[PDB]
Amino acid sequence: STVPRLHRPSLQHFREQFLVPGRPVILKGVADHWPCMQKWSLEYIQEIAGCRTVPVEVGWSQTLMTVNEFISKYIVNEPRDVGYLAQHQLFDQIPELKQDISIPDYCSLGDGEEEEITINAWFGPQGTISPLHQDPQQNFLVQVMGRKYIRLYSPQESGALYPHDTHLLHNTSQVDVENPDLEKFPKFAKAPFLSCILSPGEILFIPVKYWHYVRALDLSFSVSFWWS
Ligand SMILES: O=C(O)CCC(=O)C(=O)O
Ligand SMILES: [Co+2]
Repeated sequence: STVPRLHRPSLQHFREQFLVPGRPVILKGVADHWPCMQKWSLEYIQEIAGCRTVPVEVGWSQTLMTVNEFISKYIVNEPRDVGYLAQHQLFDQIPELKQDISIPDYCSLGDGEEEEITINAWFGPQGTISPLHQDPQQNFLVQVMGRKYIRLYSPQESGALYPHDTHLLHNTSQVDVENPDLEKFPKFAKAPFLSCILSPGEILFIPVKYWHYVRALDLSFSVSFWWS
């Protein structure tokens, strides 16, 4: 079913009806006028960040290149393969860019320190996929450029999601959400879920340990805030 959308909810309402019970929600009217929303574009990103080295996930492999190289090879014209500038603390690397975002006010409802919030960039072409997985903190995923299809499964459904059998990968599902092998993973079929298309200016709250799967529908840039 579709993740609910709420316009600038009060801190207390967000706390009591979403944060405490661990229910996903899309926050509207919160990040829609952050400077990033109008400023970020390929040319702006090239100008500020183009010369800096970033990690890039290819496919599968992990490599390093400049932001300019990443754009040239994996976004513009006709890329040969899928590349994704994923899960990278770009704003620690480039303080000038950090000026264009801010910490959502709702994070102050947490028990953690603002200092310790981890801010990651997620920048890539249409078609990037983050396989179904869960993270150990709360998340606000802020969509800046393009749209993403997102599937969400509650931590209560973990037994239908066939986590990998190693410590290192136990927070990742073995299932390919959009083409599941139901012969091998039959329990996946019956597990309920939420989904949405997250659009520019919107924030998705992903509760701590909620399983999420994400596919970019367009050239996309998202910023996540992992907080407690
Ligand atoms: O946007 C994506 O591809 C994945 C984002 C994600 O997993 C996160 O913010 O924790
Ligand atoms: Co995640």
